[PDB]
Amino acid sequence: GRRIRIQRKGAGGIFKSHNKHRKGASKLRPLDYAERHGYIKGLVKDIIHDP
Amino acid sequence: VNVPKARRTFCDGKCRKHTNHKVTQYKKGKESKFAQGRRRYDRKQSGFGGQTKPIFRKKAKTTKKIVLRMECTECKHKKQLPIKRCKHFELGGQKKSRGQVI
Amino acid sequence: AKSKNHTNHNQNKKAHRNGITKPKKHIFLSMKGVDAKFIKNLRFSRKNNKRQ
Amino acid sequence: HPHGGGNHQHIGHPSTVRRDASAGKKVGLIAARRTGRIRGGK
RNA sequence: UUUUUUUUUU
RNA sequence: CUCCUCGAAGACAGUGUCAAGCGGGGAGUUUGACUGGGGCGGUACAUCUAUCAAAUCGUAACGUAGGUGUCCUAAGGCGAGCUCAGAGAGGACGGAAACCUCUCGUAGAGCAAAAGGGCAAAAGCUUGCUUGAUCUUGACUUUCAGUACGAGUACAGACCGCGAAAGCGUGGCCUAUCGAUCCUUUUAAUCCUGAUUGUUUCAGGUAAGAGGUGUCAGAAAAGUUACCACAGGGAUAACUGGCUUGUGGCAGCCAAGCGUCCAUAGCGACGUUGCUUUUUGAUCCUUCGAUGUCGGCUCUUCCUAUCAUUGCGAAGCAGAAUUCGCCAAGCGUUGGAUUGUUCACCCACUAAUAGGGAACGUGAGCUGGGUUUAGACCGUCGUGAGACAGGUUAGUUUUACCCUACUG
RNA sequence: GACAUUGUGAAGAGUCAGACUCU
RNA sequence: ACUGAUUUCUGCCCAGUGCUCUGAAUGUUAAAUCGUAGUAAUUCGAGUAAGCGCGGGUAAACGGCGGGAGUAACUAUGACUC
RNA sequence: ACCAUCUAGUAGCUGGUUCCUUCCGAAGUUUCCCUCAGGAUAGCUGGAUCUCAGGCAGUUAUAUUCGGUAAAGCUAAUGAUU
RNA sequence: ACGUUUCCGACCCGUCUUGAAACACGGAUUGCGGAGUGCUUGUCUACUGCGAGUCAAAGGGUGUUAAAACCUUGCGGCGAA
RNA sequence: GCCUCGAUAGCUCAGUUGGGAGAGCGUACGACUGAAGAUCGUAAGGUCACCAGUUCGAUCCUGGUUCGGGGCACCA
Ligand SMILES: C[C@@H]1C[C@@H]([C@H](O)CC2CC(=O)NC(=O)C2)C(=O)[C@@H](C)C1
Repeated sequence: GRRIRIQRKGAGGIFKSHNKHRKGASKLRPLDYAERHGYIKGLVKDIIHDP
Repeated sequence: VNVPKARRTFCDGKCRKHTNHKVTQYKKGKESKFAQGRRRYDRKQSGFGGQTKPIFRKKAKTTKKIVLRMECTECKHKKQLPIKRCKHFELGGQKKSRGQVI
Repeated sequence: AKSKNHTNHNQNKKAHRNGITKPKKHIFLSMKGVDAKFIKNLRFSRKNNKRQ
Repeated sequence: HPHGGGNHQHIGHPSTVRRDASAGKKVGLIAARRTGRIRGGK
C-alpha cells in the first residue's frame, strides 16, 4: 500500500506550523545573578494575543 | 506384531553358519554436526536468501518399516532385518494361548 | 474439454503395414537360462572330448 | 489505512495496537490499557 | 434455618 | 583565592558488532490435476476382485457392486493324527438352545480381510518340533518402451528346520497390501583415501538396509479482485440458430364407470397410440481479431389447434342463453389500476375480448424501467481483502452519403 | 542479552587463595 | 481511533482474538560465560535476558447475545412449570 | 506518472514463412511427465544402402489343441418366481 | 494467344480445423523490402589425404603482386588398453 | 440436488471396546398434614428408530432403510 497521513506528517512539508504572525516564544528570563541572589523588577508593557 | 527376543539364524561374519542372535530394535543415530551434508547445509543456510532447501510437509505414511538388529552371540557380528509395516510392535511379548476363556 | 479418448482403431493396420515379424530360427540354439549344474557338466564334457 | 476497505464500513481488527507496532500500522488506541466508557474515577 | 394454600349459600 | 562557563544525569544511557523475540509496515513468490464449461461435490490420481467384454489375450466412460495403505512368532516351515456345515435318533437337573452317544453327511464349513478361483488321510481342526520371514548372484513372468520400482516364478551355491524317509521350506493357498536422485543414519572389512613423512581421532568412500515423497516415476506453497490486465480459445459456458423432447402444450384407440334408467349427448379411469416445438431441460455442431443481451412502443405479414361473424350437422336442442362437431384464417379480437416486468390479477365496455410465428420479428427504429462495470447503503457470510438469480439509489445507447430491398 | 567504549572509591554476600565475582 | 446536530437512551457477555498490568514465577528460552572428559579439534552438563507459558483488567477494543416439551371451568393462546 | 536503457525481455499461444518437375508417403495410438492447447517414448514414414540368392505369407489343406459368447438348461447346483 | 460468339464444366483465395464457398479470421489496388541464420559443441552420413598413426597450436624462418604462399615441432590434441 | 448431524423410559438428555441401559422431571405406593402442596422412605418404567453383517456376545462397530434438523445451491 501507500503511506498513511500519519507517516506523511513527519516530513514537515504542508504539515509545518503556521507561524507567520506569532509574537514569539513564551519564556522566562535566563537564570542569572539577579534572579539567583535577589530579585529584578520588570514592567508589564503589553498584553497581546498570540495567533 | 510380536517377535521373539532371541533367534537362531545364519551368521554372515566369521561363523558362516547358523548361530544364536540377540534381537533388538534398531534406532536411528543422532545426526552429527560435522557430516559433509550438514556442513554444506549450514554454510548454504547462513547469510541472506532465506530457506534454501525444501521442507517436506505432506506426510502420508502412518507406519515405519521396523528394523530388527540381531547380534550374534558368538562373534558380535550384527545383522539388520527389515520387517513389514506395523502399527504396534513388541519384542518378546506374551505368546498367544489357545482354548482359554475370555 | 475432455481429453482421455483411448482407442485401438488403426493399430492393427499399423502393425500389419510392415508385416508381422515372426521370431528368428536360432533362438532355440542358445543355452541362456538353462540349469547351472547342467551347463557346468556340459562345459566339462565339451572341454575333454578328444578331437581325434 | 489499515481500517480501509470492505463492503461494510468496519474496522475488522481490534483497534488496540501494541506500542512497538510499525510506523504504518500504529493507528487506533495505542498501547491501550483499557477501553470503553470510564465508570468511576480515573 | 425453613413454615405456601383452604370453592359458593346457610 | 580558586584554569568546573552555569546546571542535570553519569561510567548508566547513547554508540559499534553479534544473538534471540516481535515484525503484511514492506519485499518476493505460491495458491495441483481430472472434470459432459469452471466452481462446489467426488477421486474414477497408486491400486485388487466380479462384470461390462461381443467363447484366445486385449479393450473405454465422474460405467455397475465392492476392496487396499493393514494383520500375523504364527495366521511362516514341517511331521503326525483327525474331518467340516448340517440333519436324524437317543441320554438326571438340560428347556429351541450347555454336554455325552450313534448313524447320515461332495464340502452345502473353514482357510485374517473385499470378490473370485483352489483345497477332504487337506490348503481345514488338534498337536509336537522349529525359524527357509536367513546369506549370495544371475535368468525369467507380470506393467511394459519389452525401462524402473513393487510382486512373483523356476533353478544354482551356503548354512539350517521338520520328517523314519521320499520330500517340503527364500514368508502368509493364489490374485492388492506400496517408494527414486540428494541428504542423514546404521551394519559390514583386522578394507581404501585425506596427495610433506607417519600414529591416533575426525572426515570422506566401496556394499546392504532404514528415515518419504498417498498429486503414490517422487516441486517447498493461502486468498480476493465488481479497479483489473495480457496471449489465446467457439477444443469451453451465458443470448439466437441446429439435433433430441424427458418436461411443457395439443390430438387419437378399448371401454370400468359418471351422466335419474343409458359406456359413447357430453365425459371417460386402469392402459395405450401419436402430434408440436409459444415451456423448461440435455448436448456443445456454428459464432469469443464481438451476430448489441429483457420488456414495452411502433409496423407489416404469416399460421392455425376457431373466441366472434358467414354457411351447416348433433345435443341430456320446447326459448335470452349454452355445449359438441364440419367447411372455414376473409375480417375483428379493445380502454384502464398495480408491477421493469413476459406472465398475473382486478375494473369496464364489447360481436369477441382465441392462441401463436417471423434470429424467444423488430435498439445504425425509439426508450432504458430491469438486468449487466466503475460511486454508495442495509441484511447474512468472511479474521480480512471481499461474496451474495438478496433488497436499494445514481449511472455516455456512436456511424448510412455505399449495394440491394422498398417508397415515390 | 553479551562484548567494547568503561574510568575512580566504599559497604554486603559468595568464591577461592591477596585476588575475582556479583548486589 | 470510532461515532456523527439537538432530544431521549446507550442493556448482558472478558469464554475466543487483541491490547494492557504484575511479577515471586527452575515451566520453555539464543549468543556469551562457567564446569567436566580428552593430548586437541570436540563431547557432555550448568547457568541463561526479553519474549512465550501461567495469573488480573478492559467491549463508546474486534466482536457475540439458544433450543425442546407440558399447562387456565367452550375453543384458542400460554401468564405458569419441567 | 513520464523518458532512456537492461531489451530483439520470455511465450507450451495467434499470424506469416517466398521457384518448377519426379519418386515414396503418414498420424491423431502405447508408456512417463503439476501432464490434459505441451513434451519425451514406442508405433506409422523417407533416405542411404549393405549381405546374399527359398524361406516366408492379414490366404487355404492336414494334424493337434484353447475358449464358455450365441443357442440350450433351471422337471441339474445358486438366486428369484405362479 | 487476356478480341467476339456458341456447347459442356465452373462457389474466393491463405489459414486453424473432424469438417470452409461459409453468417469463421486476413485480404481495396500496385511497386519495392520481407522471414530456418551465424557461431560453439556433438553425432551420423558422403568425399579427399595419410594411415598405427594423423593433425599439428602458439611461435620461429622466410616471403614485397608481404594479412597470401613456402619451410619448420624430444614436447601438444585425438587414437594405439 | 449435494455435504454433514442426530434418533435411547411419558418428556428432556447421558452411556460404555462390545459384556451396565442410566440422570432429572413425570407415574404408582406408604408416611407427615384437618386436607392439598412442599418434605421423607420405597417401586416400576426405553422403538436403545428399523433391518443385514463382523467377530464368543453389538444400543454401541460396519452397511443399508425411515423421520427430523443444519449448511451450500455461485457465474452471466
Ligand atoms: C528420505 C526422506 C527424504 C529426505 C530429503 O528431504 C529428500 C531430499 C531430496 C532431494 O533431492 N533434495 C532435497 O532437498 C530433499 C529427508 O530428509 C526426509 C524427508 C526423509
